[PDB]
Amino acid sequence: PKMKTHRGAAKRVKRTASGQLKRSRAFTSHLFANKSTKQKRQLRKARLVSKSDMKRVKQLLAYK
Amino acid sequence: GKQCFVTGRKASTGNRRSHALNSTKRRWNANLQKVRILVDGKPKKVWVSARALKSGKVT
RNA sequence: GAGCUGUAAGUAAGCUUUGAUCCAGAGAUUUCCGAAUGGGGAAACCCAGCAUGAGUUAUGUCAUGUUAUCGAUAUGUGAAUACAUAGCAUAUCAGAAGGCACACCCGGAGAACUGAAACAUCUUAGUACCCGGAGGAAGAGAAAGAAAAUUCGAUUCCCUUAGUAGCGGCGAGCGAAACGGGAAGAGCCCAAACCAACGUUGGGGUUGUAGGACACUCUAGUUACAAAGGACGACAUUAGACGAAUCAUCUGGAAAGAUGAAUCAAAGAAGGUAAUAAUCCUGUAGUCGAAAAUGUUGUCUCUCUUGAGUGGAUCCUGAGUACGACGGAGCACGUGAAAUUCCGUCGGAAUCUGGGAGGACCAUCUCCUAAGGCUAAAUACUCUCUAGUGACCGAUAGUGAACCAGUACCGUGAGGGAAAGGUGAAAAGCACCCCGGAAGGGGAGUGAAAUAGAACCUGAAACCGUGUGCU
RNA sequence: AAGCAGUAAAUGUGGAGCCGUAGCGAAAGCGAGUCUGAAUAGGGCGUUUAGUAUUUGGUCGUAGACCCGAAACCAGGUGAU
RNA sequence: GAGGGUAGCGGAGAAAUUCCAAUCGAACCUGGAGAUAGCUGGUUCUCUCCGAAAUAGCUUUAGGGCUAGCCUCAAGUGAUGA
RNA sequence: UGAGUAGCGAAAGACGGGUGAGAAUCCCGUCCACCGAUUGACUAAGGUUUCCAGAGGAAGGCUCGUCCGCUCUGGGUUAGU
RNA sequence: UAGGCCCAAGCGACUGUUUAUCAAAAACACAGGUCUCUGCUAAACCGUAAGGUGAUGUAUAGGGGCUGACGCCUGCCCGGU
RNA sequence: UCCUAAGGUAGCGAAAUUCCUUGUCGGGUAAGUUCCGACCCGCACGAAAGGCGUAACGAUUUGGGCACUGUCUCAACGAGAGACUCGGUGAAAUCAUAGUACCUGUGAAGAUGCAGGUUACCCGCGACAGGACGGAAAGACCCCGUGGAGCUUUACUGUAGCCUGAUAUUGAAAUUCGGCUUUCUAACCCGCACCACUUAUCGUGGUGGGAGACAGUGUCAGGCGGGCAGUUUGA
Repeated sequence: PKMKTHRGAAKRVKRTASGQLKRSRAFTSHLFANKSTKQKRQLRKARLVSKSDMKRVKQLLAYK
Repeated sequence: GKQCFVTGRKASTGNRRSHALNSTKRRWNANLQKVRILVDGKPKKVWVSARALKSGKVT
C-alpha cells in the first residue's frame, strides 16, 4: 500500500529549497564543564546531512 | 448460573498488572449474598447483591 | 403427434392414432433407522401397557390408534401445620428441541511461533481455534451532536483530508477525525402532572424558538416503524407453436472444397450432417401462447383518526441514576497535563434562577436536554436456480475426482488418498478353409484404409533382437 | 477521484481534492529576502525562480516476495484391544 | 481368561528417564502455516564491448552487515591526468 | 546393470495300474517311514461362505500340475427341553 | 531320561522386583528402627466449585522424611541456614 | 604459643576409598603388578546419604586345588546340510562414460587414467581378500549459530496457592482511658437429632439443640512463595 514515513526522523530534519536536509548537532545535553568555550559556542550552529548519509536514509523521508 | 436475582450483576474479566507491566487474566466477582425474599409463593433463597440491599429492599 | 418397455446391447412376452412413451402444474401412496419422543439398545434391532376389531371350542398369534421430557394455561387438589403452601392426577397446545452454506453479521471467552537482527514493556492480535444467538441481511440510528460561519441539522457506505495531527523501551512500529464532493433518504410510541370508574384498567400527554398539565372561544385509510383480521385486474415465472433463401460439373469412399450460374437477409450467433454450409437438419431475427400453481403490483370496498395561537399563580418532565475514590478495559491515544465512556467494590446530587458539553481545571459566551423503546433505503456474502462471457486449462494440465472418486487402499480411531480418456462416417466387430487341447497364427472376405481387429488415432528415446559393407 | 450516462467498452460529464508559481525561522512572524545577533557587522539557508499528467525500462518499500529443507511453539480433538 | 477405570500443562511406575498401539527428557491427528532459518543445495536461449576485490573505520562484531576504496553506464567542465 | 548369480521357509519315500495333448508332483493299490499329554477328538474368541457336487486351467500356488482354501454354474444351516 | 566337588576373600540378611528391543547387579523393595505432622467436616491428595479418597476408620489410628534381618553400639559442636 | 562453635571418640584401615606404589614384611608358585595375613608417613575411613561383625541364602565379583577333557603341543579321519554339475523358476544393495598393469617420481603434500622406464597373445570357470582413501547412515567426538529442548539455584521478572489488616453482608444493650472489652438473639453457618414430601434421609420444608455478629463470601492492601512459567548467562 502507501509507504510509511519514519516518525523519529521527521522530528530531527527539515527540507531546504535545493532539496537538502538541515540537522542539529550532537554532544550538547550536559557535562559542559568538560568542554571548552570554543567547542560549546560552535555547537550552537546548524549543519546539513552529508551525501554519504543521504544515500542510505533518503527513502525513509520521501513525503517530507 | 451465579447472577443477581434483581439487578443482574455478574462477574467480569480483565488483567492483573505487575510493576514491570506484565499481564495475566483475572476475574472481578460480585458481592452476592444468599437471602430469603418474599415472592408470590414460598420465600426461596436467591442470590442478591449488596448494592440491591440499599435504600430499602424486602427481606 | 408415432413409436415405446432407463445404462443396454440380449432374447421373451406386450402396450399404442379410443392419442403409448415423453414435457409442465395439482394431487394420492410414501418400509426401517435417525432430534427419534412407550421402554431398552452395540443405528437401521429387541421387548410392552391401554382401548377397538380379524381368527379360534379356548389359550397361543394379527391389524388399526395411542402412551417421552420440559414450558405455558382450565380444573380436583390432606401434608409436616388450624388455615395455607410444597407435592400429586387428568385435560389443551403446528409451544420447544435437531439439522444447516465449513459464506456474510452480533456477543462471551481468547494463544503462540514471528518482528524488535538477543528480550521482559510493545508487536503478531483482539488474529487462529472454541461457545451462544439470529437475519436475508445484521449492526447503527432521530443530538445532553459537530463547530466558532453572515452557522448546519437522524443513521449507513464511497472519494479526499493523509501516512497529516498524534501515540511509542519516542525503538520496532501504530495511526485518526471534523470540513468539502457523492449514493440513499420517512420518522415516531411510551412513564409523570391531570380527569372519570371498580391498586386496576380507560382517556390526556411526548419537548430546548422551552414543552406539557390546569384554565380560556374551537374538527388524512399510510398493514416496512408509526394499531391490527380480509374480499377486490394487470403483469412475471413454471410446458410450447410458427419462422426466408441453391442448383450443376470435377477430385474423392463420402462435398459443405475448386469451377460456373442463382436466391434471402429486422435472420452472415452457434452446433451437427461421410472433408471447410447464410439458403440439408436443429436453430437464429421477429411474432404467437397458459388449463393450473406461485410471486409482484392497482381500483373500489374495508380499518383507525382531535388542529393551532394566546395565560405560565401552582404542579410534572425517567435515582441508588449521574458523579467521586480504588482496580481494570476501550477510545489512533502504552496513565501521561487524559477530557470524552464501560465493568467490579465502596460512597453518593440537583430540580428550569435546573442539568450536560466545547481535550486537566475555573469564570464569561455558544450549543444541547442523560439515566425508556421502535424504524425501510443506499451496505456485506454465495450452498444454490436461470441466461450468458473469457488474448483461462486441454488428460504429469484443469477441482482430489472428464472414467461407478472421497472410491481401491492404508490406520484401533480421529484421519490420509490415488491410477485409469481417443477403432471406424457407419459394427458393416473377420461367414468359410488350414496347423493346435487351447491361446496364437496363415489365407479368404468387410472397409478408402486391418502395421484401424476392441491390449485398437498418431507412435519418439532409453533398452532388447536378426541380417549385412569395412576392421 | 468517487459518482452519473454508455454494450461488464471507447469517452462524455463531474473541479471535493493534488502538484507547481517564494522562501526563512523552534514559534509568534516577516517576505526577495529571512534567522542569529546590540549591530548585513560577519555567517547559515533562499533570490535557479518550468513545471505538470500518462506510460516503457532499472532499483527500492509493504505483502510468503527467486525455489526447496528443520530441531521446535501454541489451539482444538482421537487413543488403556 | 472375561467384563471395566485412570489421557498428555496428563496418567501409571517394588524407581530403569520405565511405559501409555513396532515411536516418549514429554503420544498421535487436524489447524495458526507457505512459522523462522545471518545456514547448505539449486536457478533453463545466443552473440558484442568494458571489467574487479579479498582493504580501512565502527559493530552482542568476527564465514553477517553499513559508509569509504576499487568496476560499469549517462550527462557536464575541460587540460586540471601520467 | 549385478545375472542366468543368491534363494526356493526345519522332515522319507519307492514301485505298479489309470487319466491325459502333456505326469517326480492328480486318482487307486501295496510296502516303507513320522506323531501319539498329540501332527488325534471337541470347542470359546476371531474370520465371514473359505462347506458340497458337476465343470475349467488365463492369473495366484516360490518348480510342475489333468489338481486345489483359485475361476464358472447349481446347492447346503430346521429346536417348548 | 536324572548334582561335579573343595578351600578362602568382597558386597547384599533372606524369598521377591527392574532399563519390552545391548546393563538382572553390590541397584529397588522388604520385615525392623527412628524423627515429624494430625482431636475428626482430622492432617495429606484430585477438582483446586459441587462432590470424593483418607474411612463407613478415630492416636495400639492415618500422612510424610531417613535408615534398612540379627548382635555390640551410635562420640564433640546451636557462630551460619 | 594462634584461632574457632567443635577441633574425629569407639571401631576399621594400600580398603568397591592410597597419587607416590609393583609401600614393607610373611604365605602360596621353579618363577605371583592378581590373591591371603600383618604394619600404619589415613594425598582424601568413621558412627542411622550409620560404624564393626555375622549362621543361612545368590544363573553376583575374586584367588588357589581334586577329577576331566582336541582349549592347546599339532592336528587327522568319518556322517549330514549348504557350496560344485544338470532340468525348472528367478530378486537385491550399487552404478558419470570406460578398451581399467607394475616400479620410481610428480600433484590439493598416500595415482588403473600425469612423466620416464619395465612387463603383457584373445575369451571363460572354481577359489583368496592387499587396493579401488570399497558399500550401507548430509560425523553422534570437536567448534560455530546473538538455533532448540529437558533439569538446577541465595541469576532477573512473574505466578497458582497459603498467612495478615481495612471495608460491605452486620444487628440490640452496658462498663473504660467514637473506639478496646463483656453479655444477648434475629441475620449468617451446622458431613447435629426427629418429622413430611417418600419404598431415598441427594434435596427442600418444619421443629428442637450447637455456634454467633465471629466464621464463610466480594473488593482493596502488605508479606512468603523453583510449587509452577517466560527468558538472559559477551567478544
